[PDB]
Amino acid sequence: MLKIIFFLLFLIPFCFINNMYWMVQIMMFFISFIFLLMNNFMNYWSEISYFLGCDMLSYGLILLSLWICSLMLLASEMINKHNNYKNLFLLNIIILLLLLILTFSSMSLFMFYLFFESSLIPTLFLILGWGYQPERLQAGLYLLFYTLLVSLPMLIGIFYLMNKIGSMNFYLMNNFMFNYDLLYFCLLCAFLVKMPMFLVHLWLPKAHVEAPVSGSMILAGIMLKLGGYGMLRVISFLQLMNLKYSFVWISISLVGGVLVSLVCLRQTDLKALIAYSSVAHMGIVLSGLLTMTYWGLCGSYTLMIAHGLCSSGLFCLANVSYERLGSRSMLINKGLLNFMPSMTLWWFLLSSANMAAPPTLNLLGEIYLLNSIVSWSWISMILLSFLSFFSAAYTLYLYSFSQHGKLFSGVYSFSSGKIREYLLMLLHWLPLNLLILKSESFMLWL
Amino acid sequence: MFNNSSKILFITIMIIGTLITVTSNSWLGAWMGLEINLLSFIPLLSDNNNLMSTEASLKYFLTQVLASTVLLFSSILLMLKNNMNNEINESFTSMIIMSALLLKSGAAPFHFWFPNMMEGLTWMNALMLMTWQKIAPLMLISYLNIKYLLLISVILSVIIGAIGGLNQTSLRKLMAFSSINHLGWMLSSLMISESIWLIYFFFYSFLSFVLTFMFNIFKLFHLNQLFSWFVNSKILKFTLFMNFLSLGGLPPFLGFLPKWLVIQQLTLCNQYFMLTLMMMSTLITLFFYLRICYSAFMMNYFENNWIMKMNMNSINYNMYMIMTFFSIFGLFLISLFYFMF
Amino acid sequence: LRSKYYDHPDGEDAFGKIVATNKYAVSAGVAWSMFDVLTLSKPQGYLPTLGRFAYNTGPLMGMATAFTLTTLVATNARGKDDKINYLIGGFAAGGVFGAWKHNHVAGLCAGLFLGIAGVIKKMSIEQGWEFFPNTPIKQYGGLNIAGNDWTIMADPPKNWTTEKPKE
Amino acid sequence: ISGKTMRGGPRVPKAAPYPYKTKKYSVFNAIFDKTSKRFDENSKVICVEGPIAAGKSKFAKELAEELDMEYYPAVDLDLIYINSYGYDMRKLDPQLPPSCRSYDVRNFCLDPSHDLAAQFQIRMYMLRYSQYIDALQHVLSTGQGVVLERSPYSDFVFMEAMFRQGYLSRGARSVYNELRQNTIGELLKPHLVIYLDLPVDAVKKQIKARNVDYEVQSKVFSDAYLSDLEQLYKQQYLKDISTHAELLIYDWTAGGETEVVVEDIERIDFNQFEADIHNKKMLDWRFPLEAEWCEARIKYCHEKPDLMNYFNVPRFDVPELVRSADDGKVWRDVWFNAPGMKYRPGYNADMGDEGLLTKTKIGINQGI
Amino acid sequence: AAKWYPDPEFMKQFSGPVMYPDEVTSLWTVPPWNSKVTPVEKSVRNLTLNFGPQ
Amino acid sequence: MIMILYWSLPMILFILGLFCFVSNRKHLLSMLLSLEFIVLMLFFMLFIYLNMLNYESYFSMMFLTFSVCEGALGLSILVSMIRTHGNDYFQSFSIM
Amino acid sequence: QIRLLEDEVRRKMSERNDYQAYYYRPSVAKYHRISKEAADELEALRGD
Ligand SMILES: Nc1nc2c(ncn2[C@H]2C[C@H](O)[C@@H](COP(=O)(O)OP(=O)(O)OP(=O)(O)O)O2)c(=O)[nH]1
Repeated sequence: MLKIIFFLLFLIPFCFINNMYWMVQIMMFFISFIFLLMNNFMNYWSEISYFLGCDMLSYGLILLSLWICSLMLLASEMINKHNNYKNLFLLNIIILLLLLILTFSSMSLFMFYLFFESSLIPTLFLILGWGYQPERLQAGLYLLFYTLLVSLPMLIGIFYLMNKIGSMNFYLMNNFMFNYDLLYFCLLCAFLVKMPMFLVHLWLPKAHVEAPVSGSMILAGIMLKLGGYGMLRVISFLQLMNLKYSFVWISISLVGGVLVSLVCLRQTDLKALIAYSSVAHMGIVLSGLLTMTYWGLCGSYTLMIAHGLCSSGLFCLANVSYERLGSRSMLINKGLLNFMPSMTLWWFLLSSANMAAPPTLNLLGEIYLLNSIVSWSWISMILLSFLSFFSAAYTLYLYSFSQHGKLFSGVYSFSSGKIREYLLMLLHWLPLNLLILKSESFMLWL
Repeated sequence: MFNNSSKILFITIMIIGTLITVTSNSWLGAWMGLEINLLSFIPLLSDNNNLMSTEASLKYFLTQVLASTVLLFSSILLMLKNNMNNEINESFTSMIIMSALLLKSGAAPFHFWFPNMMEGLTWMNALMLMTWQKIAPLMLISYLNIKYLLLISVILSVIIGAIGGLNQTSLRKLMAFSSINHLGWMLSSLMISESIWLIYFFFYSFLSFVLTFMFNIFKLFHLNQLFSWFVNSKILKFTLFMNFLSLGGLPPFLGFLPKWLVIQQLTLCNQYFMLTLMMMSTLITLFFYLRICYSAFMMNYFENNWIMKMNMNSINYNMYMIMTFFSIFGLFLISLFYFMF
Repeated sequence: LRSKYYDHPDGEDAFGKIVATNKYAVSAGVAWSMFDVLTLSKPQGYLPTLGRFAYNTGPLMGMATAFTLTTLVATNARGKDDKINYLIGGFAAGGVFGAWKHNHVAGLCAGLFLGIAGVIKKMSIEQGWEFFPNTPIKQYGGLNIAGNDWTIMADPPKNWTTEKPKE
Repeated sequence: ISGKTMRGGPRVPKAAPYPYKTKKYSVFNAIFDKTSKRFDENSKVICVEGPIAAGKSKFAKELAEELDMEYYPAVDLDLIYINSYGYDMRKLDPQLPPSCRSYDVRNFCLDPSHDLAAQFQIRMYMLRYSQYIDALQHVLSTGQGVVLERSPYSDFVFMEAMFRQGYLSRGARSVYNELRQNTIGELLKPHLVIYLDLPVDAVKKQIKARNVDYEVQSKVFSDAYLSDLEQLYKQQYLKDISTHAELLIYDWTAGGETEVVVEDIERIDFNQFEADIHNKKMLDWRFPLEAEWCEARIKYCHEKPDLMNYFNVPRFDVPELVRSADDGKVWRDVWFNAPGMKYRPGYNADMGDEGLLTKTKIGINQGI
Repeated sequence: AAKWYPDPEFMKQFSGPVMYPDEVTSLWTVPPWNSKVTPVEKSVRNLTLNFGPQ
Repeated sequence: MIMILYWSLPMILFILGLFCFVSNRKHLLSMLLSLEFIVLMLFFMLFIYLNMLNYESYFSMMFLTFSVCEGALGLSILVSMIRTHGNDYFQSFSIM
Repeated sequence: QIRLLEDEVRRKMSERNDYQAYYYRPSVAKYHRISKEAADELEALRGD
């Protein structure tokens, strides 16, 4: 595992040498290939190195980050085009990636938290540094302060577990089952925030709408998963307490998913709409996760991988349109099929994946969470039908409205799509399908 | 120690005064050291070029005189009834001693004088007040073992220290309210141990030692001046301000390690409720630190243009850059430190 | 006059409980009231100064009494001393807060702030843990606390022997 | 005060001058080296001012030669637009955005109404301020007096005159006063000030004698503008400084002889004012104890960076002086990548400096 | 597209002597930026004696 | 009680000293006047306690030395007050 | 096993302060018997 870490560390100096922007991604893509060869993992931890291991769960999430963090560099070519502190920008991602790799590769719960939040600050610099609109302040704080407010109490819950278990290592924790009501709320309300839950999602539409394209990728790509990944490790020893209060979370997320889907239909901003679509699906992920069944756990792991690639993908396309039309509102963006017809194909495939269209990896995960939820209670069929219905209602509205109609009138002349953009879109979607072939690996982490 | 040979003396006599207090095996001996310390600070603090400075020399004097006076009052009373420097079972007479010491250090309920005297101090004066003057008072409180009185000061310290600081724009006055909060953490760390407190104090002084220099080297006294401040490399200015985050105790930086060890011990001692109020209130403290970072994290500003150049002192800056480097990368050296185990 | 709130079961000794809670109502009222009349309001004359003492303390007594009565009334009416009782109690004091502040919303929302506050207190009583417990570990030194001594004066001879006494 | 004829020979320093250009003088240096031991009758400061183009420079050089005084040439924007290696920054202006384009006296005389005028006037005040402090370091460390052409005290006249003609706005004048107030109080006022009262008509004739290209072609040097300066020197500056410094007024010593002027100065006595402690005349330079001498020496020798950091007064409601963020990024790129601006002076290898691997030293009271 | 940067109007927030001015605080003014308040020279009233004639 | 028959009077006197040190009088000197009033009472108690010891009254000199220095220092600060504000009135100081 | 024991051991030390490791405050009586020495020394000198 140290092979990855020391590779990244020695790539830090590449931020300082000039005319090395493009030589960075290749080193970032090549390491993904090298990491892609060392899959021999199992449910239990493997490749121990001083505190760094990796199981099938951590592997897929790590590999997802390397892929996504590599696409960030492709997407944010404008930073290179205007030399807008590109060297500092590169160092932000290389640091950020290292924090993620450690976070998932950490074997002890305290470490996971140590790099859990620490990744936030590199993200926070990203929003303020390279965001256009003035609201990146008022969205910079929300991201920082919702997270800190609920992560600091989690730190107490972590330490209280040493004095009982005597250690942080995940395997040793699973041997215990705790009965204290507050402790349950000090290790899940901290992750329920970052999922996010419907009622505490108020930061998500602000952070995503204002953050740059690259920040949108990682915020939607890996930050929403750290909440999901964290839960998968800490419901193991909260099984008893999970049964007394699960019905509160399931109802909120399920009803939260439906209500947000209606909110999606009344949006008029591409960035906002995609961001609210994240809350909709993340409600199903959390819902199935708390069902605790074998299906709900394997499925939740799957959907987190698939959704991140998609929602990250859809943020590419919004940036492409915004870069030229200059406005992210739906009213400006119309009939793009008649300006950039080649682009509209990628709009569809990424859009179709978001609505659980086949043969994507997204449908495999969504079939499963749906199974666990139904088994949990037949009453869940009511909204789970509504949520899947409306989860396509806004996706069509997102795609159709922005691509189909007659062209805008005031738009000034702008460049057409470039090869970089097409290559970026392929790398987002094409794995999202081929992964179905080897779901063997990225599914059975239990 | 900036102007004349005389300033050199007053600094040393301050060290001797503090040492006499914390090395004294009786209340009366301890009280003497406070008097030595009192007159060592005032001449350092009084300068007649400023109408404000002499006012600062006053508020401190009246407060400290009253504190030592009431401190001696109770100490005489304490050993009038027990006939020992120590009280077998803590009672009201020991509470009175605690009240004076808190006022001597400007804890929450009696902090009012402390920010209100920070208007008219040079930065180097504030550092002596913020860090060193809090040694002798807080170190004697370790002897007294009242919980509720000490506990109340912590709860009010973090609250008043934070909420008050949101409204300020003067950095000297802002740091005062920031220092009141860190004071709250000490007293919390003081009811559990001292070795944590000794560790936590050293880190607190370290960070304040850094932030004071950056303002002192570039003579900044107001928030607006930060935006108007000129630096060659906006990357450099961006990195210097990343010390505030450490002062906010964010884990990627060195400044969290102190906060971290204070939680691993408070939690070990079952003081869960306290940590909730403290750590939660630290966010508000973390807030106005970010308001300073508005001048760095955004990194293209509208700035006045009659300056192209930075004029800075070498030795202070030379020592400041070294201290800043650890303030950002000091975490991986926790392996070396062996004072927590 | 010195009654403790939890000296008896929840649905008991009403006069004992009201005294216990009003005790903390008055103390907090005066404590804040002292700051109010000197630092913030600064009334003039010996009579209006009492109004600030009454204004800040009076309704704060009404809150504590309301919580005890509603909590006590709920404990008997429902037939069980459970968390909803204290939740039911909190909304009463919140209602008094609005009447104090003449504000419909302030009373309602503050009841929830007070409502969840009471719930957690009942949680503590029923599960067997404390909010400000006496510290079990109190450290008075480092590892070498008995070794690190720097004094110069020669310590004259001893007068006690760890050895068993001779006779 | 004592010319070469009076001493009959060159100045004889009381003790060896302290190498203030190369060694710092902090508190711990002050213990072993004292300041008062080097002060003579000639340890004074002289400001040789006058109207525009009154031959001050020629008069100062001759004057400073007789009194064995150090002569400090008047500041000019070449000190900002020419780096140490000699490269001309102005050549970079085609790249820079219009607001950041270089601005000089030539430009002022040719487009006086341009918004960069407010900038240009503050720079002159800042330049004089730094130069003035440099003179004090020379005085306090060497004991030899200094001769200045125009002190920062007299600089507000040009800003005020420009304001009356309407070149500046209300905001720019408001900004200038705050800088001057924020900074001027920290200097030591000159012992002696000499003025060369050329009548307004004479200076207008005199300017055409230089036959400088831009000046003759310009419109700024009007009767109104040149008249405003005369009213400002005599009514505001000279009336104020005379409360502290001895004041001599001549029609034109530049057209006159200096040997008569030196003999006029030596007649002036500088001790009669010493008797009363609180006497305003030459109050600034009255140090009772040796500590006070060293404190002043430390301030200017060792704390000048502080003195030059007071010019940071944030004022953005004024639109002229504000530099847009987009320009700043572009300007930073061009300005600091020019030959010799990559690093501090004396380290730019591409400009020929050598031995950087084994080089660790930096200059004192040097930039950066 | 147009990129927002911290402008003069944004920073007017920090211009005063306090973030949230009210009637009492808005009346004030920012202290001198160099933080030195030069004392103001005031009157000089000297006692007088009719020394003599008695 | 013992404390009431022997140590009550000095303590009651001490608190009256403090209430002088805080009351609103125009001149700063009113603080200095009440300052050594309190010191006079501190001496009185300290002298009660030192005499419970047979021979330890020598420490009275130690206390008096610090009494004058705080008064002497308190008087110096007043002098520095005058030569920046021109007067010592409390209401003349910036309220902060 | 070692950090659940070591933690347990520390509690016993703190409960009774019966070891000179962390939870023990050295109370030195050295100075008083220095004073007693000095008193004895001065007892001999008395006289003229
Ligand atoms: N706007 C402005 N122009 C100034 C200022 N000071 C000097 N100048 C300009 C005015 C003229 O265009 C020009 C006159 O130069 P000088 O009077 O200094 O003559 P110089 O020193 O070159 O030699 P001389 O005076 O003849 O001995 O410089 C100033 O403070 N503000």
